[PDB]
Amino acid sequence: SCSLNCLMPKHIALIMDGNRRWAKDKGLEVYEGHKHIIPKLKEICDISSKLGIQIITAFAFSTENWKRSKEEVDFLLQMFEEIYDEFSRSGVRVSIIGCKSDLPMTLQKCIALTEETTKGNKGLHLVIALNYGGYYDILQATKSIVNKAMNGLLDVEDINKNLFDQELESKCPNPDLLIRTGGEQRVSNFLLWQLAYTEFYFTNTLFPDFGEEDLKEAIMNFQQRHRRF
Amino acid sequence: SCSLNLQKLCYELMPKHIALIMDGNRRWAKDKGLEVYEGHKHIIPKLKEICDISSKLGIQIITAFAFSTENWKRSKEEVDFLLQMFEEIYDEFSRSGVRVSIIGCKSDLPMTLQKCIALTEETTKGNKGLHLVIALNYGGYYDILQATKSIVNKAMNGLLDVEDINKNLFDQELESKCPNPDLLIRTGGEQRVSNFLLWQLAYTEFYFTNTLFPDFGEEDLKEAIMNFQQRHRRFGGH
Ligand SMILES: C=C(C)CCOP(=O)(O)OP(=O)(O)O
Ligand SMILES: CC(C)=CCSP(=O)(O)OP(=O)(O)O
Ligand SMILES: [Mg+2]
Ligand SMILES: [Mg+2]
Repeated sequence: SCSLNCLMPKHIALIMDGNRRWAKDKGLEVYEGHKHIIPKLKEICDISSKLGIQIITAFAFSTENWKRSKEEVDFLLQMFEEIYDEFSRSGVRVSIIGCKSDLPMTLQKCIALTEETTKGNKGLHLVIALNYGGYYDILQATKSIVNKAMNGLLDVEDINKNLFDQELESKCPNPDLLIRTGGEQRVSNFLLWQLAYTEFYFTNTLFPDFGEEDLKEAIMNFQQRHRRF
Repeated sequence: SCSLNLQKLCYELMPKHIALIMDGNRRWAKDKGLEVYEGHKHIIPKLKEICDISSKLGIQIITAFAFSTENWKRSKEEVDFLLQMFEEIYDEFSRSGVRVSIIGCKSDLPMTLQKCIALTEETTKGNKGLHLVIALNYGGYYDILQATKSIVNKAMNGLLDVEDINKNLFDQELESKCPNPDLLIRTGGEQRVSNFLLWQLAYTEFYFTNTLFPDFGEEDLKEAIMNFQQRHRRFGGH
């Protein structure tokens, strides 16, 4: 029984793609590219904070990236501990979404500490999606709703867009604009439910080259789209 | 509790499944100086032509976005024009070798539209050719929510456990099922998905064109397919 008849973007979703190709093209080891991820992201938060943007959700590690080599996966998961150094004494408030229990317990602790030391910052809110996927987010929300029903807390007739939204890890307000660096035109199992009405902007610029002028261009393209539609 | 480390993706030089957002009909009629709904009167024939072109190329499924949850907010004279025009699906396809199904909330439509849809499905259910799925009163939120309700009702009746809830279970309860679209084509200039497929597009390749849908023909479709053929799909690995 169905029946069908949340100028400057508030929330930006960021897919931080193209770091290996950047390094290989410069004659560098692949890992040199990955070392630019956290510092560039910090730089983008400072630029965005000054433009009036309020939320950034950034894709750092997907649930499919476990298919890469053991060497590359081990390097990346060790490298993400620098989140604490780069952000713990900044003006940014930091959260992580994703399945934290699959990560090394040392990373779990840096994450827990980064969230703790920055929780009171009133500026920009940076959400880092680490071991995250849209399938995972929808499935964990479904399991939560199933447990509430089995405990007598809701009826099937109470399941609606609002209820489901409150069980997801990324909630309303959803991204107004998605920026994906690195040339590819696909969402790669990022924020599936949350991107239903988001504007998609794809640039060929590789993530370690994405700078203030490139961000400004994406925002101008976004403002042009709204005069039109 | 969660665990995503150890190991299920429904994707394939030729896309097996193409999703299609048909946009730009009213702008088309204005430039051509015709009545506001004449662009809409081209949807179904153009759709039949696209199925014919695609079937020759080797494409197996087309899912076409005909009427969203948000199109209920268009003017009620424009809503009636469309829903009565969709009744022409029967003349166009019941002849063909095309198999036709409709996804979406069918119980909210005119009973005349409900019977016409049932009759088209039954008549073509045996056809062996390309599978055309028409999303009518559909949306991505709707599909995920109705799948969730069906999973809750099973858990409440002891037919499954919370630990059985995984991507393949969810896949089997959604109205748009595996295999998912390899390529999405959106005509009409916009670069977004507007609550069409959500779950199904996780690794779909996107192709956006400014061409308005009534101008979208054989050469444009082959342009979209050649563009898709140049892409490199990595699915998170290397
Ligand atoms: C954390 C991120 C940015 C995941 C998406 O990038 P990928 O490189 O894994 O996406 P594909 O090109 O394989 O689809
Ligand atoms: C998946 C992560 C950690 C970053 C996205 S960039 P990458 O490693 O996928 O590099 P390429 O896209 O292969 O150039
Ligand atoms: Mg990549
Ligand atoms: Mg339109």
